[PDB]
Amino acid sequence: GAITVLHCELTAEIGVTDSIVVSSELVMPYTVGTWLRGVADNWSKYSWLSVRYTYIPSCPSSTAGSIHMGFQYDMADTVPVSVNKLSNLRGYVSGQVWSGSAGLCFINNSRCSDTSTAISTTLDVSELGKKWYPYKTSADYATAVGVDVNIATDLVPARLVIALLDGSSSTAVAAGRIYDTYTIQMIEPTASALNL
Amino acid sequence: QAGISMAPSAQGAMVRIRNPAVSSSRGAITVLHCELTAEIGVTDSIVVSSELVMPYTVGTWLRGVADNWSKYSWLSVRYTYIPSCPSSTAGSIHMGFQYDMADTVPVSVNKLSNLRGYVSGQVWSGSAGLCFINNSRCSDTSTAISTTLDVSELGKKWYPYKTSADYATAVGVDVNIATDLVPARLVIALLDGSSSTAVAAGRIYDTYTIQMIEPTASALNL
Amino acid sequence: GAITVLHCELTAEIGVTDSIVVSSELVMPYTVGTWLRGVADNWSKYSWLSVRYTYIPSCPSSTAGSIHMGFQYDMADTVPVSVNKLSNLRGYVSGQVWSGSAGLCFINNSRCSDTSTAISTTLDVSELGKKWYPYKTSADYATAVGVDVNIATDLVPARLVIALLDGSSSTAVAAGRIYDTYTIQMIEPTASALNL
Amino acid sequence: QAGISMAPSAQGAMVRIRNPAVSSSRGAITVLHCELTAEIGVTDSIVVSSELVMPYTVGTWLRGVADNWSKYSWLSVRYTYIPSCPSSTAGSIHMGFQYDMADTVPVSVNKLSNLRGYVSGQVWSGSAGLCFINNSRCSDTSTAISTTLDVSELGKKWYPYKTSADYATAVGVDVNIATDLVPARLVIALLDGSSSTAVAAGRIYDTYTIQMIEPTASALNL
Ligand SMILES: [Ca+2]
Ligand SMILES: [Ca+2]
Ligand SMILES: [Ca+2]
Ligand SMILES: [Ca+2]
Ligand SMILES: [Ca+2]
Ligand SMILES: [Ca+2]
Repeated sequence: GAITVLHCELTAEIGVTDSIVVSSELVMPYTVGTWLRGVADNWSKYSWLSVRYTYIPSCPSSTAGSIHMGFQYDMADTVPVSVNKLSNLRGYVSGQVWSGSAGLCFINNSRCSDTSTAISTTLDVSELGKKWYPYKTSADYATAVGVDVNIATDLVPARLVIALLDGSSSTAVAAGRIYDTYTIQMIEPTASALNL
Repeated sequence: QAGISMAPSAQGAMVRIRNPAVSSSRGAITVLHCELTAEIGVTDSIVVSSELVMPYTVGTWLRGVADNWSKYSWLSVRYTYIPSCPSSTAGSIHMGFQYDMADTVPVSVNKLSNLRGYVSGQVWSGSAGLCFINNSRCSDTSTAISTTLDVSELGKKWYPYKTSADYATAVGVDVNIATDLVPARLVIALLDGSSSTAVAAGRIYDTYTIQMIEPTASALNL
Repeated sequence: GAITVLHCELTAEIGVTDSIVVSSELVMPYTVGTWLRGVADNWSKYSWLSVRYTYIPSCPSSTAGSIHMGFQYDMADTVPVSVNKLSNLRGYVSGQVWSGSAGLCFINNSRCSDTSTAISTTLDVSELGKKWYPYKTSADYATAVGVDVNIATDLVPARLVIALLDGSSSTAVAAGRIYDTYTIQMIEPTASALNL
Repeated sequence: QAGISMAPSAQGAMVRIRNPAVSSSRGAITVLHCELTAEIGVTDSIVVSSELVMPYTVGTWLRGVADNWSKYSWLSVRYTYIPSCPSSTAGSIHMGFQYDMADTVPVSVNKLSNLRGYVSGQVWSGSAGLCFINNSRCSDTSTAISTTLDVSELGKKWYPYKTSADYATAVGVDVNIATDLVPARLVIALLDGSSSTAVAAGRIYDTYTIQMIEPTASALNL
């Protein structure tokens, strides 16, 4: 009954400016990437076997700026407001917007050489609070969270906080992209139209 | 000697709490400690009280330490009653656990007696449970008024660190939102006393071992 | 130049009521007890080699109530408001107002048998923040502390917080006494009249 | 090869902070950790900045953990600069320590150069200090812009945990009241830049080992 998918897809496009810009992505099928969003909808519940976010650069070596990533686990906790608080989170990694190429091996599965320079981080699936979560659409999530954020705890495993700053322009400059590489188990099918 | 007992005039128990034991394994950090948790007084009518078993409310020290981590798991939680009155004092204490915050709090020792971890005892006894708090070698704990959480049968393993404030708000929307945040609550009942006015009986100490994971600046933790 | 005194004297008389009453004593010569207060004044500075507070009972076995003691080290920190907070402090010990007799051996130096029942606690002289403190009169201390409590840090090593409650009367009932047993080193003499 | 150097277009350093190490010995509890401490930017004119080296201000995590203990002692404190700009960026960074809060903050790299622990470096270099933060095995740290506190020469061993608020008030009465509360302050100067407007240069990470003693409920700690 468990049907397993392994895949790496574009999860977010990154631009860097001269000011801190904190953003976050829920670590659930619907938000992880559009491809998964579409396939996972045909199933009622899932379990993350492995989730790794890897940043791959697209800018010139002359591009100033740094990216910082880390995880949060209680949606009710406040999202880091400074890059300082961010550095306290689990899974913190911080790189420079033009580096990270060695991480490419995580995206195309070829054998990785030295990945100490890859700006990549992974989710601690075993310390998550439950193994089988329900597939949620961001819309429905939003509504729930609107009543009380604590309703999110039963619905989503974690949140990926990203921070970009130290750039040189007041206007966004294309830095790179964050790709997500996951192994997921999907169970109990459903027509997607009913999945909220 | 078998079958004989002598009621003392008063029991004595010298509580001496040792330094908290903290240590980080790989991923998980573990704390072990004891804290005075509640004060107790009896009356002639029954009075039921409850205490949520979550870091924030279990103890004043724990509250501030646990806040630096995102989630936790109880390895062990024990409540022990230590008396502070003479054997001439009337009254009895009763404890037990409830696990669905929406359930009604017991209104009688009869209902109470059916709960998990139920224990009763004269308001003037229980010094035998001292070894649990003091950390000494336990002798005959046969007459101790102490109970413990059935951690393996709890709803889930990892719970999020919550502040009473945020919890209180959640629960205000619907009490069932609590199920996802707190594992259980200790219920305490006292009756069989002689004054219509409360008479100090004793106090309850909490001894726990908790596992904490995934760090976060405290200020962000709600 | 170091002149050493060892002595045990009455430091405080204790009464118990049906409500919590928190009090505190600065762990300095002047407040530790009147005898020491008077002799230590003839010296400019001192160092605590050992300080132990022991409660000895004077009431009937039928006396309800408990005493709780513990130490604080930054005079600026708030004094415990509940017996709960008090139980978090270093050196916490809590006994029942009629017990503690075994502690008598600390007061008259006779060989102690089993002191596990003595309501006694000691000061961690080695973790104090300095070894030689100046002799201060409570008056002068008060003034300093009035400008800013932080001025106390340079003047006093610690504070003994005491809490009495669980009694049976709204009116104080004589429970016992706290005696202090110390070894102190006094240096650099002075006429006492000048010592503030 | 001896005597030859090649300036890169840009240096890269992948920071990855590991789990805090906490453990209780007998009396003392020890923490070891790294936290991002400050953000850096250069201008064409000199700009001096300072950071007190006390738990509250050293790091956002430390701040909340250390608060559960009454006093502390620094076993080690190191500040390491990691760049985030290209080798074409103009600017230099300078660090050093001051120990009497009443002293005037330096107003020039000349005065600054005389301080204890002085270090200078191009605003675009310093990746060699990464091993200090990442905890890797250090290779040639010859070109790292990192400095450390001379803990043995500090004023006293055990300092009280203080909140910036209470500290700020004390210091407001007289700055000399600080001497009794804080061991030293890091001074940071940046100049030699090219814009009148700040240009992001890099950031500073703090790596420390602290000993904490005599527990207290956090709420009481000021
Ligand atoms: Ca659940
Ligand atoms: Ca669904
Ligand atoms: Ca939380
Ligand atoms: Ca001093
Ligand atoms: Ca004097
Ligand atoms: Ca303090």
